[PDB]
Amino acid sequence: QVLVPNLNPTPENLEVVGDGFKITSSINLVGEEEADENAVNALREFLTANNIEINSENDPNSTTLIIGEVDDDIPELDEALNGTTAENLKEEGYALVSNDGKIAIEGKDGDGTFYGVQTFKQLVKESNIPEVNITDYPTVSARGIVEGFYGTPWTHQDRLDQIKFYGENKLNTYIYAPKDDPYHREKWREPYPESEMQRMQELINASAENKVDFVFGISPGIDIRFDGDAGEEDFNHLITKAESLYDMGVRSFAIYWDNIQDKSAAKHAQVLNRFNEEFVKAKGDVKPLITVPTEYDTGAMVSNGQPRAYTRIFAETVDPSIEVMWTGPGVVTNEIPLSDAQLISGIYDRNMAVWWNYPVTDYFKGKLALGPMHGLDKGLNQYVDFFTVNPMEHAELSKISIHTAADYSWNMDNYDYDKAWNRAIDMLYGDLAEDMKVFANHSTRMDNKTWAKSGREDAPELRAKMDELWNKLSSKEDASALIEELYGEFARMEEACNNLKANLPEVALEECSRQLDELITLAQGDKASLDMIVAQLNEDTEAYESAKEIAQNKLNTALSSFAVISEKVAQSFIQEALS
Amino acid sequence: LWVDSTPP
Ligand SMILES: *[C@@H]1O[C@H](CO)[C@@H](O)[C@H](O)[C@H]1NC(C)=O
Repeated sequence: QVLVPNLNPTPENLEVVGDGFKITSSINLVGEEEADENAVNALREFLTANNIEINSENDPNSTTLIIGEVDDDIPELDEALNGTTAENLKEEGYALVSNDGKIAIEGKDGDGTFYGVQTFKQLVKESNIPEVNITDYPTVSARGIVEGFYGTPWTHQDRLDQIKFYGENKLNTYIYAPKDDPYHREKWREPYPESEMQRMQELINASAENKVDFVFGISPGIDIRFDGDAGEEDFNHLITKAESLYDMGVRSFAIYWDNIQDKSAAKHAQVLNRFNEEFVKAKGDVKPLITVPTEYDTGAMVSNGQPRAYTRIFAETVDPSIEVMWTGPGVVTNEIPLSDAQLISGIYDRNMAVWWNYPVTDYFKGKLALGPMHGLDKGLNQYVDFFTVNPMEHAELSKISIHTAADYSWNMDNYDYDKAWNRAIDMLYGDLAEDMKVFANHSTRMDNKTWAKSGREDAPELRAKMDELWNKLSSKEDASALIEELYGEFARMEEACNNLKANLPEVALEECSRQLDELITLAQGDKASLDMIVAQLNEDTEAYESAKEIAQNKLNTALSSFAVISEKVAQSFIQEALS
Repeated sequence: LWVDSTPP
């Protein structure tokens, strides 16, 4: 019997229907001449990578794999689904069935067929597949990443890797909008050089290969002129730029207005509407235009239940076809409750797009944001139809958070942040997942002490034990069992972080080594903190003073190092013990 | 001005 492995995202409807089977050494492939080109290539690569030949002539002893879209006239597929259909599903959905030596994939469309193969790829372990009946489809129909942070833009290879990763997790959107790319913002009028354009072409091609809608962003807000001959000239500049990316295959565009001095709401929206008419609609194979207003968090948009001036005029003028992005109640913020969605959607008489600013860390660069999607309402799909996260300048470790994004936006009402968090790390880290959880667990909360606060609280079960110790100590109860429990946790953080340092691949390790060092320092200072507690209990002053120097030395090292981790837990524990 | 989205 073959267990269903970890799947991401969680398919909507899955049922085990059999004991499972081993897929034979080579397989009959059916419908691959009519099925989505990209789904077939995904399937082809996976089969090659796992040493599974495709037969030329049908072999009735071989596992048979049938693939195609609803709109393909292929009746051998309908027979293999055994009454399961993708016809009645929403766009991007698919059905998948494995019983009795056959595997059938019917996508509602090509996108759906590709995602069906992605699921197939996750179900197969060492040739063994479970026998199941799936129908699956996304809650939110635009899902992915806006590369829109300040600081060092992702490299070409970062982006190429990211896009393979989106495909494998059914994320369909990638917005190219890095703040520090001069040709995106500071110098938005200027053409990309020929070699930068050749890296774009590779990016566009890999997007299409992976079913990702590549969105070309531009932020002209710095200095765009709106009126007369200058307004024309500057508008023609948007057009030439968008057109040169159109000419390489781009079919989604964004025009952004965040973090700029000019607050001409009508002018902003007028530029959007013009571009929408003269480019987006005229081209006719271009997806809806995307934007972010100069006011983009509820705090900056709304005053005492009512839109501020900029927002109100912007919402009045902006064509209903355009996607408007907002970050929630603040820029970086604990939650988007349903009621916040409802309020903003209301001002806009439309379904909104979320620009979720987590795991981005450009505003507090010493800490890694390595937790799940958190504080996002599970009924958010009522007012949101477009969901993207803003990742860290660290592409590799951004994967943990984004992994949970795939799950939240695909299967929203089923989303369980802690389960999805454990899954992400289980799927990404393999042999090292247990240790990676130990470390990552301390690096989920982002807090700059002023305007930016978001994410699941750092290692909460450990904070709870830390608090039950001070409770048991001040009300003089026997704490000696908690103390031994805590020595274990602290020794474990050190053991785990050392294992990560020894065994993480360069790609991960080059992103988080300073924070591993930081957590070992804190774990060690926590151990001494406990030693300080125990020598206070034992009225032993020689041993208290020297565990106090050690604790002070560790905390001194963590406070002045660049790396930041576990501020309110492992770090605060040492500050607590020194009073 | 503008190295993150610090409010004004
Ligand atoms: C402001 O917020 C984040 C965090 O600094 C930043 O990366 C982003 O580019 C800015 N814009 C928006 C719309 O969030």
